[PDB]
Amino acid sequence: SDLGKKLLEAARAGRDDEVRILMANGADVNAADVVGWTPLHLAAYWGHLEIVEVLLKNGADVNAYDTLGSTPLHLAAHFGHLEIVEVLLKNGADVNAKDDNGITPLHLAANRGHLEIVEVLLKYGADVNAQDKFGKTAFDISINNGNEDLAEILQK
Amino acid sequence: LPAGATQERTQKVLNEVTHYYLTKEKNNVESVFAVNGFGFAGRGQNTGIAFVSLKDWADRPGEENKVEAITMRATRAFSQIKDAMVFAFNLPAIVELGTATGFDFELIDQAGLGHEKLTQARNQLLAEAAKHPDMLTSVRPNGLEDTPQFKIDIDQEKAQALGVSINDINTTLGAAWGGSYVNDFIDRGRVKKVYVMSEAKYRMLPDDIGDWYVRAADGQMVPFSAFSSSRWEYGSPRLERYNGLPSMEILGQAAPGKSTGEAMELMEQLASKLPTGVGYDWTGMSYQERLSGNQAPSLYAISLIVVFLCLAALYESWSIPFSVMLVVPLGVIGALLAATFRGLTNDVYFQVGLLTTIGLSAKNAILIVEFAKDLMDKEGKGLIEATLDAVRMRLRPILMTSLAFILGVMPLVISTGAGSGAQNAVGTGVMGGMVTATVLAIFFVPVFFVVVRRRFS
Amino acid sequence: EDTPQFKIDIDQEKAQALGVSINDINTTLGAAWGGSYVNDFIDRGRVK
Amino acid sequence: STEEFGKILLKVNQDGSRVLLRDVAKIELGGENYDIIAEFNGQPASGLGIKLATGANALDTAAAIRAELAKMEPFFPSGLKIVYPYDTTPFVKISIHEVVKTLVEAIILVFLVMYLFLQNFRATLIPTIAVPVVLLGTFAVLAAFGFSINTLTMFGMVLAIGLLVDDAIVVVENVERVMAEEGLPPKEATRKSMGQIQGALVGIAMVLSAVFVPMAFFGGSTGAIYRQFSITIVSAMALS
Amino acid sequence: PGADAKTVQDTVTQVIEQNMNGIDNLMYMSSNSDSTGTVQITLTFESGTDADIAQVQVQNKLQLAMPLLPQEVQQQGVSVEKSSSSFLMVVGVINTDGTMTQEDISDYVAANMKDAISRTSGVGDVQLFGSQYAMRIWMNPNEL
Amino acid sequence: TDADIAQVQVQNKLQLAMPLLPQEVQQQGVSVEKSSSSFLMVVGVINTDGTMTQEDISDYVAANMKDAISRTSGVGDVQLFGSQYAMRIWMNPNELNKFQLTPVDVITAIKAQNAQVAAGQLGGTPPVKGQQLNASIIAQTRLTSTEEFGKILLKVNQDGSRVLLRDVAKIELGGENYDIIAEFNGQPASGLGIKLATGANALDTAAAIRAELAKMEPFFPSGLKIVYPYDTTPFVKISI
Amino acid sequence: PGADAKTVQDTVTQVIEQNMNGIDNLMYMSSNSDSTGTVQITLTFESG
Ligand SMILES: CC(=O)O[C@H]1C[C@@]2(C)[C@@H](C[C@@H](O)[C@H]3[C@@]4(C)CC[C@@H](O)[C@@H](C)[C@@H]4CC[C@@]32C)/C1=C(\CCC=C(C)C)C(=O)O
Ligand SMILES: CCCCCCCCCCCCO[C@@H]1O[C@H](CO)[C@@H](O[C@H]2O[C@H](CO)[C@@H](O)[C@H](O)[C@H]2O)[C@H](O)[C@H]1O
Ligand SMILES: CCCCCCCCCCCCO[C@@H]1O[C@H](CO)[C@@H](O[C@H]2O[C@H](CO)[C@@H](O)[C@H](O)[C@H]2O)[C@H](O)[C@H]1O
Ligand SMILES: CCCCCCCCCC(=O)OC[C@H](CO)OC(=O)CCCCCCCCC
Ligand SMILES: CCCCCCCCCC[N+](C)(C)[O-]
Ligand SMILES: CCCCCCCCCC[N+](C)(C)[O-]
Ligand SMILES: CCCCCCCCCCCC
Ligand SMILES: CCCCCCCCCC
Ligand SMILES: CCCCCCCCCC
Ligand SMILES: CCCCCCCC
Ligand SMILES: CCCCCC
Repeated sequence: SDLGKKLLEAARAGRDDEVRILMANGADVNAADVVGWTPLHLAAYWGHLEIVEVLLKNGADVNAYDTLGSTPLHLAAHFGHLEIVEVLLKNGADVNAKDDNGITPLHLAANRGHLEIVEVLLKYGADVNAQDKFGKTAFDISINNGNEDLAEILQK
Repeated sequence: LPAGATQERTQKVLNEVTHYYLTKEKNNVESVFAVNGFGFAGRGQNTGIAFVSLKDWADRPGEENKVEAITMRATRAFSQIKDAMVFAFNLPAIVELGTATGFDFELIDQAGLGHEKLTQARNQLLAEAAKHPDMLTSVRPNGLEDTPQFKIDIDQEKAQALGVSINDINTTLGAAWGGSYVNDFIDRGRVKKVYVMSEAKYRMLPDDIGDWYVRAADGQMVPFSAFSSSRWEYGSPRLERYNGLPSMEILGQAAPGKSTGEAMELMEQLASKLPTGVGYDWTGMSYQERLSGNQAPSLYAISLIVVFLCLAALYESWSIPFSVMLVVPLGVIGALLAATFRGLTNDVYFQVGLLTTIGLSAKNAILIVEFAKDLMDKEGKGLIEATLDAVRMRLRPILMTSLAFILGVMPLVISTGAGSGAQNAVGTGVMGGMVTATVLAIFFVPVFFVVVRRRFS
Repeated sequence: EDTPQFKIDIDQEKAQALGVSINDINTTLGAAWGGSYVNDFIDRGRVK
Repeated sequence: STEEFGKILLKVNQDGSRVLLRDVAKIELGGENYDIIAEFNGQPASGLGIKLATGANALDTAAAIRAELAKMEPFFPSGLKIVYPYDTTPFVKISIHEVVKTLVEAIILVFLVMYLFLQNFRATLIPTIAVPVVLLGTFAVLAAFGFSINTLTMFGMVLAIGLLVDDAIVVVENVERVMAEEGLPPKEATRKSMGQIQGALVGIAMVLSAVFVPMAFFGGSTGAIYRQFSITIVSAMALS
Repeated sequence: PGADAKTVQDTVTQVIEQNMNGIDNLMYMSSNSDSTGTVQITLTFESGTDADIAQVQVQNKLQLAMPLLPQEVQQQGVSVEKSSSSFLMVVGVINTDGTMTQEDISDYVAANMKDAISRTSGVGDVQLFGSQYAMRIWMNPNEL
Repeated sequence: TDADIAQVQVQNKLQLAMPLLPQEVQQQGVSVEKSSSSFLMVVGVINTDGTMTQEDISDYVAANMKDAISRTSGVGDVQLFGSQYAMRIWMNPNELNKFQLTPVDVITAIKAQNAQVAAGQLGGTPPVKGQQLNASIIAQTRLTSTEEFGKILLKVNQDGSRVLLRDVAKIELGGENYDIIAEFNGQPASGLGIKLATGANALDTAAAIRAELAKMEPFFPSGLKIVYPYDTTPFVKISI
Repeated sequence: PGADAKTVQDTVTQVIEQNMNGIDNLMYMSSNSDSTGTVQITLTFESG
């Protein structure tokens, strides 16, 4: 649609007032670009907290997956957006969601060493023993990266 | 077209563009050179240009069939094309000047902030510029925006485990998907390149990655799926740098009735309130003006000073020079009237025209003051007697030059043909200026001479 | 003025006997004691 | 050849069958890259972007390019056609001609105006000689400065004709006036006439120089354009 | 060939830019590294600078930076040219009877037209709109 | 002698010698420079807040200041009084021998796993018909940190355990060389020894250097400060 | 090295000569490619 693609652009740029108007005019929250990214994907990526919250109120799929199986929680957990991770999880984001590679939000959060985000994901019941296609845990990543603070938390 | 759009999508729009010109403008348009995959803003599959070549100036009569009118209709007609910015525009007379009122701003990463922090600072600057539409218009980036790109992580452990070398992996991937220039061959006595690459159908989609196999040390073929993992991220398809530092070029122009200098001063003010380690600089036309504007006052001053000193020496008088020098506005008023009422601009042709109009009015005035002054010095005549005799003797040769010259530029003013833009810019300001310079100088120069001699008695 | 310098002689026969290549010997000696510029990396956005 | 590349041996199997390059790939002569699709009225296209050499004549080069393409015509394959989507030469050819017409017409108009007021053919000839001597002489001074005949230098001259025409008209008119008022013979009349104006004419030269010469000393792209008008107008005015 | 903007910038553009030292009358330097595998570094000089001296000085500093560039970039070549947007004319060449692709026409022009135009009186520079032929090996991963 | 033409002639000849030089010498960059042998000025750099070491300041000058001064007209040569940082892999021969590894294994791993790979595009030209997707493929990129260099996998043991580069070497940012160490009035410092280009004006170049230094000062980290411990130009300016 | 005249003309002499166009004050250009694989391209310029 016309407004679907204007919401894709607006969600990416963090234009809060334009999203509000597009939400009023019934712009498709489930609109997706070629790689399969919704506004919520784009909001989760670029760290636009208010738009994540607005899109979820307007019935956006919290567990929408791109053409490689990645969810908004993957993007927020990977790029260190703590508030968005918490908001997505409140609105029922799948904490153990796996992309085509078997990579969970916990793996991505562990890899970029986001301590607070790993602790939040664990509170909402993250499988610490979840293995990617190469049989690697979040623990294996913390040992290989040599993050000692992160190694403590994942030891349970 | 929007970012991530393919060659075929751009080809479909160019076909519509070509079709319009060969249909709606078939009386005017000789040809359309459709160049898919090329734009000045940047290269890529999602951009293209149509170079429209017109019929002879004779075969396109009237204003309806000129590049102004066709550009208008074309841009307006292409308004309705969905998923495409499509606009026509005329070439500038000289390509390298750009526009007056326009500026060329460089936003500079001065502290290793990175691409994304420079992007945020640019958006912050663009946002603030938009909040001053009274001063700045079309404040835009010259570069491209970040686009989806396919990040693929070669697992080093699983690659070593299976006995697949990284060089065989990176070569397989790069050669197949990117192409590899291998060496040269001789085709009919001309050295030419040899490229290996994947046939199109095996390098289109993320699924195709798995169809590529690499031979391990032990002779077993291993697909990419076995030792790789992919995810979508955003990244730049065009990274700008200015003086060795990461940059982002911002184009824009001064709002109607504003000078470029004012617009530039606001852009400097707004830029001072950007995050830590974000510098700025002026390039191209802006760098040129910023230095050429410093020069003007000196050259205006030196010009006016030497004119006075020359007239002072000619007349052997510090005061009389002013009688000649006061003629300057009499020429300039008619130029500005003729230019304004014809809807032309203060261009270089107009500006040099003012100097020739000022020069010829100054010339006329010099010979009136010379004749008058000599009648007083040699023949001991009175100020008014000498002035009235001077202007009597000079009336004929002034009206002759003016009548000849105003008829001489008359064709350039009314010219509508090829190169009429320059002819109009030359003719209009001169013809208008010469009418006032002639009409006023014959009545005002005597006034200037008398008033000045009285004031300095 | 001339100065004491450590002359090392790589016995070619003994290397061939043990199956150690001269390239590996010269790289190992040269990289370790002299230093070797391997390739480039990016340090806060600048190539080094 | 594609045939030779097709036959390149990749491996020999155990059984004895040979794996050639044509068995695992399609060999064709193609482009170096496929980023651009050039088309001209829908038909596939290529072309030559041609540039003028330092100090070359744009009109000569264009004529020379067309002569060379004419010699290539009979050797083209079936369906091949030359087209000229962009060419500055027709435009320049007109630009120079329209200026030359203006300068010729300007001298014709002076002849008509000189005859209207003074009403003898001998007086009309003197500017008809003097002005083309100056206009023609200006080109020699343009050659001294290493300038080209271009849009700027040529419109530089039509801006100047007001000054070039006046210098001619002022000298002749003032001789005709002195004769009419004092009844002197032409030789003595000219001595007196020039006696009145020669100091003023030197003064006008020094004044006009002071106006125009400072245009030359502006810097950058804008300064380079003004310098074309400056050297041209100062040179024409000085000769005049 | 096949390089993303960052790969071009971080192996070519930065390495060249870092070596543009000891050149005379340089006002400013600007560069674009883009996803079509291309880099373009424009060095703009003072008005009245000898363009031939400015070009050889840039070329000379490049030649000494060439060993630091990737093997693929060394192979393709790095071009140093004087910046001119102004074309005298664009000669278009077309096929009206469908026998020739744009790649077929471009090869004909390179082989049978370009050089003779280059050699023509007053022609300063000739640019081909397209490329001469390349032996394209189109690989098949299933057969491989 | 024209210094420009001397440089061109000397370097034309050097280019003949260049491919006969060892690969290590080519990769350190050979330089042809036309400068005065003496220093025009020394631009010193210190940290008044003692926040940055000699090595930190030297790296800042090398990475944020030198290049622009080097590019400034009249600057024939710039000596950094210190070193730019490099990724230093300080190898341990005891830990290397334990895992049956050599510097040759280390160098090959750093080449393999610190690589910027050209990987082409999804939906790249020439494409198949009906392609909607066009995106760059991003494979390996240059390592950016000590952590990532430490994380380099040299070898996987038979029992599955990983030998990383940090297991056989201390890894840190540190000088390309550790030969030059400067002090300003006893305190840690770096600087630029600037030599005037052959025939260049000392005063105009010094002015240009000071102009370029002014453009950097705003974006300095806390404490960093330019000092002027040596300048030949002030005497010329004052004595005149 | 080791290339015949015909090969060296095709791969070197013509490749260089193609680019020698549009140089200032070039009167004529003469060149030879020989069996030892040597190229000489002499460009002769206007007097002065
Ligand atoms: C007939 C007319 O109108 O003017 C013609 C006539 C013309 C002024 C010619 C340009 C130029 O040779 C002129 C000079 C001074 C050239 C030098 C000498 O040899 C003169 C003896 C000759 C007399 C007139 C002439 C021969 C014209 C031109 C300009 C042609 C050039 C271009 C770029 C199209 C013109 O046609 O506009
Ligand atoms: C009466 C006033 C006297 C003062 C005015 C003098 C004006 C002088 C202007 C310069 C005219 C000479 O300029 C010269 O013109 C000829 C003929 O058009 C050009 O000749 C060239 O262009 C023409 C037109 O496309 C071609 O037919 C011709 O084959 C080609 O060689 C020369 O390239 C140019 O150098
Ligand atoms: C670095 C040097 C730069 C110098 C620049 C100064 C420029 C001066 C402007 C030009 C002024 C011309 O100066 C003028 O020349 C004429 C010469 O015919 C002088 O001579 C005058 O005396 C004769 C005597 O028979 C009179 O008939 C006549 O009235 C007049 O010609 C004038 O007294 C002088 O006013
Ligand atoms: C008789 C006294 C001489 C007056 C003319 C002197 C001014 C011109 C000096 C100069 O060289 O400037 C060149 C300039 C470059 O853009 O050309 C111009 O723009 C034209 C000059 C502007 C109009 C002058 C009238 C002002 C009325 C108050
Ligand atoms: C006042 C007339 C003097 C004419 C001098 C002509 C100089 C010839 C210059 C030649 N060239 C254009 C090649 O430089
Ligand atoms: C025949 C008299 C011509 C005098 C014109 C003087 C032009 C000075 C040139 C200035 N500049 C060096 C900047 O080019
Ligand atoms: C360019 C203007 C300079 C001003 C010179 C003033 C001279 C006035 C003196 C009058 C004495 C009669
Ligand atoms: C630089 C301007 C010179 C003008 C001198 C005027 C002198 C007037 C004295 C009465
Ligand atoms: C006689 C008039 C000459 C004017 C010279 C102006 C030159 C200005 C240089 C800055
Ligand atoms: C404007 C032209 C005047 C000439 C009139 C006719 C002369 C006999
Ligand atoms: C007597 C006149 C002198 C002119 C100076 C240029």
